[PDB]
Amino acid sequence: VNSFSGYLKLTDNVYIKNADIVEEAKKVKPTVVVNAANVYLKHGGGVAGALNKATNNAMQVESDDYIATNGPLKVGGSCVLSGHNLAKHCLHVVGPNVNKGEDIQLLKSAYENFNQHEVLLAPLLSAGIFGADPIHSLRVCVDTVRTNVYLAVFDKNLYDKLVSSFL
Ligand SMILES: O=C(O)C(c1ccccc1)c1ccccc1
Repeated sequence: VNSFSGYLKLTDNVYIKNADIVEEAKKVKPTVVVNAANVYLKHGGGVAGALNKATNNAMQVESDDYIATNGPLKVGGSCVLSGHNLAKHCLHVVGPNVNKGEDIQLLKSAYENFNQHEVLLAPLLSAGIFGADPIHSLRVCVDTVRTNVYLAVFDKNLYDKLVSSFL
């Protein structure tokens, strides 16, 4: 049993809810929250800017030190950093950004990072300002992630479309 409430069950391991990932993290304090990161860990907009704002910029300060030491992530890659006030850990995952021309085949590699964690609160990778089709992102998630993933979909209209169209 876990703390996640109000989710629709899609498969054995994937759950979905219309919720603001920030407000959900604040309520649950999950072991792992996933950030929709870029390779520079520059949290300016979308899930990254919102999560980072909720940490009072502490996520960005930690991230800048990580990049200064290690250099940029790979598209499809990840790193584990603090969850600050939102979670124990933040798994920063880089999905391909279609609005930068990145290979959508890298979305499966991105979701494979989730398999290193038994339970996660996450957004749909490469959705929103990353430009991918969220229906596609949900299909790759279901077909790739084997651990227990709780997906937060901010947009109520998109959420209802994801549920209604789910095979
Ligand atoms: O739902 C998400 O995953 C994102 C998103 C995507 C598309 C439209 C609105 C919001 C998101 C961005 C910022 C904060 C929370 C959620």
